[PDB]
Amino acid sequence: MNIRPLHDRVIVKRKEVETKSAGGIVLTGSAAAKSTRGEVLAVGNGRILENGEVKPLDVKVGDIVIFNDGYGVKSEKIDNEEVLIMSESDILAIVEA
Amino acid sequence: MNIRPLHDRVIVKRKEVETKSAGGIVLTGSAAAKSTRGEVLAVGNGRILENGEVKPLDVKVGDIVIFNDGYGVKSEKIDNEEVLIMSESDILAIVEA
Amino acid sequence: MNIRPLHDRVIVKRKEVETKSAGGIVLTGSAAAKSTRGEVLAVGNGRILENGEVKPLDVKVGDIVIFNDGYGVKSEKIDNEEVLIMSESDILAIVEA
Amino acid sequence: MNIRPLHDRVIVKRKEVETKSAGGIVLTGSAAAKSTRGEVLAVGNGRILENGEVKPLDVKVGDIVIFNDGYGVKSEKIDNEEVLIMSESDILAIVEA
Amino acid sequence: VEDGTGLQDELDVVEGMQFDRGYLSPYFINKPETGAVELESPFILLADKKISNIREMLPVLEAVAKAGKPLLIIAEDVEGEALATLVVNTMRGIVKVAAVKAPGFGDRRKAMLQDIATLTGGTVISEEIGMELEKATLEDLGQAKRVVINKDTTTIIDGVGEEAAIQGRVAQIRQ
Amino acid sequence: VEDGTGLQDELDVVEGMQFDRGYLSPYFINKPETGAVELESPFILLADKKISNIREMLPVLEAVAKAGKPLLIIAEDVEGEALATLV
Repeated sequence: MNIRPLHDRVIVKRKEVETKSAGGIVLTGSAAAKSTRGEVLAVGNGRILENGEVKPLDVKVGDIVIFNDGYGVKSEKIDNEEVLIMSESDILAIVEA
Repeated sequence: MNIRPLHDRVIVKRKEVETKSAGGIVLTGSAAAKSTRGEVLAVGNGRILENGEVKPLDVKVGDIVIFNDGYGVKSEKIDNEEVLIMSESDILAIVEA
Repeated sequence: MNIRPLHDRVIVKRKEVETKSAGGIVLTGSAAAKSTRGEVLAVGNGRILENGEVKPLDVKVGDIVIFNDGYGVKSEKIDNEEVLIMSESDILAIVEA
Repeated sequence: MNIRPLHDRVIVKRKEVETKSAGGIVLTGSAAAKSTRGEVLAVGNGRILENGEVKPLDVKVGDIVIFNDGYGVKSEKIDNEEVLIMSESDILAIVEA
Repeated sequence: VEDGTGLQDELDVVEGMQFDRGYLSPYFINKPETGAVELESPFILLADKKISNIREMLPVLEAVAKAGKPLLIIAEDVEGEALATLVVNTMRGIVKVAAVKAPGFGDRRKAMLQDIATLTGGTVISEEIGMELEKATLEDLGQAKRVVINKDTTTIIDGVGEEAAIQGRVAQIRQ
Repeated sequence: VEDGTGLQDELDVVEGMQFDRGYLSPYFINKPETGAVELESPFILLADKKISNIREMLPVLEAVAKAGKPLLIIAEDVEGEALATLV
């Protein structure tokens, strides 16, 4: 629990910080690599744009993710877990290929 | 009482300033932590965008909140209580998970 | 009298400058407090946006007000009275709670 | 005569420069007061916005005016008379109260 | 005592409160042969701070123009914003005014201005002592008989101030 | 011992805690003939830091105004923001 997910928004974990076997081999020092990958934890359900019936959000909760880090992405520690709140449109892929 | 809530706006308290048991344990000094969480005190009733019948606001008064602090958020001490006035759209969640 | 109110605009007095009993108690020096509160003196009647019949303005003349001070708000001394000219949309509340 | 008024534009004189009896009493030095008041000398007839039949302009020629001085307002000495060319929408009132 | 080039000694006794400051504008002179501005029955503003906004001071000024007694402005820093506007009013006979720079500098000038206020039955009118300057009423100013101002000289004849208040301030100064 | 211009020696004993600092505003004086501010029964604020926000300090100040005992402010740096408001 937070309070409601917001309309047209998504809540994700960031997938990892440092996949620490770089190339599968070397143990990297400070890459400082914040993965653009993520995991969807919640969805905003609908978009009410254009004064029309709530357009369904593009996909659904419980898939992993690939997002564009941006001003729209917001860092919130909901409960004890760091989670990121953005519009569903700030995402750049899931899994396509 | 103020004077009317504005159309498409919301009035919230900020939920807290400093949840003072950090981690549940340490008594924090100056975190200066202004909670992005809030509590809805009033709602603007409708959005008249797109020259259409007043779209109902997304949720309703008397739930807690999670908002994006922004230029749109305005600090007003209505009566003796500090309250924040913004569009309903400036909110980033209630409670979604 | 000015010359017509403009379309979609409002004319307000600013409610006060310095409510001089701060907390009801202390007589404040220079707070320099320009009240964001106001009183509606005139209304623009209608909004012609979206090529549609003049949408009625959200409320009506002769209520007090709460406005966002902004570039859109314009200070004009109509007659001998300082009045503020803005769009009806630059207001942030009347009275909601 | 100029050449046509432009579509959605208005032509106004500025009402005065310095109403020189300040308060009705003192003879002001350099206030440098360019009156935001004006007098409508011409109207653009219609607005063709939204791909719809020419919306009539909000009022009509031969009333005085109150305008927002702005980049859109353009100073042109048509003939021997200084006149100001702007969109009808750059006006902030005629006469409303 | 001062050097006097006349070979005979001469004594001059100044009468009343005189501060060594002069008219800000030569245009202020209302008596050209004298070369001095004589205001008969003046009100006196003893102002705080730097004031180059006639822009703000106006409603006080309007009240004086209606009243029709001349006025003196004592103040710290003054533009042509005031002086040309004052020339526009004075030299074309709308209002009757003259203006001088406040004596010396610093808190010593402030302590001195209070002495003038007590003498003139007037007030040190000041933001920093709690008045918006533009809120002042005609009774909030001082008054006196008659003033004369040169390019070096300011003289003030016989104040409205309460005699026991003046004697009190003289005694308070004596402490 | 200090130089005294009176040709006879004089001894002065200060009583209690005295620090050599003076009223920020001449307007504060409540006893003009004395030339000194006498506060009978004062509360005392011993403040940290530089404080030119009456703006923030207000609810404490309101409580004192209701209480009606005089107050002394000891503090490091003070604008007219306080002093004119105090006057």
